Amino acid sequence: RQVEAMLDDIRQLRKELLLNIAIIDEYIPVEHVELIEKYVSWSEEHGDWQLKAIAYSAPPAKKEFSNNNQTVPMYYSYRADLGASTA
Amino acid sequence: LGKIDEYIECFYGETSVEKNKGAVALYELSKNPQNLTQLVNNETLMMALARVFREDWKKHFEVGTNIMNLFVNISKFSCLHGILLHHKIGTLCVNAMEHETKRYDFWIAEMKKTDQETLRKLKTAIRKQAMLLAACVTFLTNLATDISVELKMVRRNLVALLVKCLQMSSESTSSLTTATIKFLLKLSIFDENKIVMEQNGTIEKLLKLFPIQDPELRKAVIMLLFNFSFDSKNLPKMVNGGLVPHMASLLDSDTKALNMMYLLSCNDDAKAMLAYTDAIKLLMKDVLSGTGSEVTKAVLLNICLEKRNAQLVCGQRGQGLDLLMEMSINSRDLMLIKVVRAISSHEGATQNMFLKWIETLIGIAKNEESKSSFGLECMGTVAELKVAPWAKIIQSENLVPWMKTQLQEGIDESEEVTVLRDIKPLQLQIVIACGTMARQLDAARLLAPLIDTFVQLLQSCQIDDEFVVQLLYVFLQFLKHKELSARLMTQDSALGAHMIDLMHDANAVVREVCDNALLIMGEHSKEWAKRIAGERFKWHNAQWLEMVERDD
Amino acid sequence: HHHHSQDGGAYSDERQDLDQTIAEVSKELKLKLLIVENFIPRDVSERIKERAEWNEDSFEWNVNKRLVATPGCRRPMSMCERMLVETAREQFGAQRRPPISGSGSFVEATIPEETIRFCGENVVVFSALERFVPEVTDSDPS
Repeated sequence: RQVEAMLDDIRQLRKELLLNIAIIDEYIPVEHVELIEKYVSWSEEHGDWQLKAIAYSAPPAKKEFSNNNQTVPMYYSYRADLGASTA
Repeated sequence: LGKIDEYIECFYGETSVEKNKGAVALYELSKNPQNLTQLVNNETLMMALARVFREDWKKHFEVGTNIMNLFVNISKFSCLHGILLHHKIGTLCVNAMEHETKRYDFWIAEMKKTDQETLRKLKTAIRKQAMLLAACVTFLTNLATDISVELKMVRRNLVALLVKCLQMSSESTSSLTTATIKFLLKLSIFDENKIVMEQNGTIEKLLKLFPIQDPELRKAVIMLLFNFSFDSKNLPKMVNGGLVPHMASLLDSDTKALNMMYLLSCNDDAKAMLAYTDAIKLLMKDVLSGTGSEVTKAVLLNICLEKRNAQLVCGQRGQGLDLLMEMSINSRDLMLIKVVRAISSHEGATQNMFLKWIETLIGIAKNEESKSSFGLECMGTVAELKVAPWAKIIQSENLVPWMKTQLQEGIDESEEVTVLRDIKPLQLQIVIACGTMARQLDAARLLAPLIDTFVQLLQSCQIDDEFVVQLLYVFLQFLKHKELSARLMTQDSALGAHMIDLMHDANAVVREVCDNALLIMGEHSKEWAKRIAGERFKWHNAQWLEMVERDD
Repeated sequence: HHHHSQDGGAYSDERQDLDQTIAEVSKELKLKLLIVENFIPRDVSERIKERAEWNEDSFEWNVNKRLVATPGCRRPMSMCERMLVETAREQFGAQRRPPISGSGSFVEATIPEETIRFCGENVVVFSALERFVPEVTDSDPS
């Protein structure tokens, strides 16, 4: 109980940091990380960094193919073929 | 004709039998058409007939059926319909059905709280009412030959009355069922009648009739369901309703049963249900015996899209399709080669059945509008297989020169004029066969001298996403082989630049296969992984890059 | 009694220097976490974190078919094929229906060439609805 939490915090934080560093090395390249490095500002009173963030629309729909070859009109109508309402 | 006034005076007698004796005599007189004009032109007769149908009918089903069948015999000829409509005869049947529906409901609610003798009395009354309503609806059906009077009757609540009459006789089928179903069949031609029909739940009431032994009711029900099944919604209602199993047995009996079974088999669940029916052997009976039909081969093509159906058609060892392919090749039947291609589309041990027909189908596909269609079907049958040796066939059949000749025909034309060519589908089948073939290393080394042709074709044909997808699938099958992997992964590869451009395409499948190749190209080359990651990051934070360039 | 090891780094055991190391690693973790958040999408981050294996002895992570088609059809059919099929279906929808009062008992149900050549399924196209015919005639006395 001498120094256990003080190194356990370092172990957990270094584990999370290695995970984040591994995923960012997996995704973003080596030049873009250097570009991001010079466009961020640390805050001592806020406790976080700051950058110019925004978003980070959508297609409506796609006319998918159909297999209903039965397109011949078939049903009739009293109100269209005979010109009279059914009420 | 010698005692017509005697029958009229019997109608004037206030006795139950004195009326019905003259009524049945008048009905047997109307049974012949010679004096039918003489009696329909008798004014005092039909007026008294309609009046006695109005008065003595509630308590007397013995006379209201005779005096209605007489009207049916009069309505058997259309030149007398004007003399019938000059009287209020048509309204009589509508009022009779409207009253007897509620009376049958009251009787069915009375049966649950009554003794035994009154129960038999109510049963006999329901039977006599069914005969009377059958005669009335048959008279209305014969009157409805004029669409004008049919619309005039539909103006009054009619389709609801017919659905009620169908629900009445839905249990104990009688002439009322056949007559009301024929009338609903005639009314289903129009849209408003179909809407009022299916709004009252007619499809389920029809599905709850099977099995039915009467051939006339069977044909009428299947034809009415045939009129119903041309809506997008009524087909699932019948498939989930169990219409398929008891209809599959009717394929050998009725004629409209096949017509309905095709429309059912257009749905996938109907194919899955027919997978466990005897009809799969019935179609193979009619196709192989030579007394086939276009609807039979069409439903057989729709059926073989299920794996169980293809396994059933294939037999146990190959003898099932060895006859079908022989009849397809010798008689040049395009429908049978379509069925064979649908059978070959399935993956599994069934493709070994096709191992004996590889060279023959390739030879048919090389030198063969119907001829080109048969060659396309054979090429698609050969392309679906992946268990074939391929390494042997690709050289024993000289596939490489022929594929290079076909793929190069139509090159350098701009897709605008040449993407609608007749040769285009065959090129797609050739690309699909090259992709299914290049997964083996020997076939890939044999197809190697075609990579430049694939690259030219990829830079050319771009308007259709599917051709690009199959070409990239062929390239992905090539990249996985270590012997030819580095051959395509040069630092300035045209395939790599094209995939980098296609990484941001509208189609999802094309970018899926594109990523499936890009993560292989970057696995064996660290620099390619850096270029791919740089392309991926410039398409998601490009707004930040633009805003920081505007800030500078 | 217990043995000993090295874990993953040689830090001091002071009450303040370890606090400074905690502050520094947390300050860097804030930046790395926000860079993971805003730039990398949820899909890629979830995939990499599910395909990552943390090491116990060492202090490191280790981050290690079927024919496809267009979004509509079952089998892969080309673009000219589907375009000809679509124009043929427009032609089928432009057909005139049979008259209400005419002899059209034969449903026939022909297979169009436009479907037998391109479509792999649903080739039969019906022409007209079934229509019941009443038994009536215009024949006077026989």
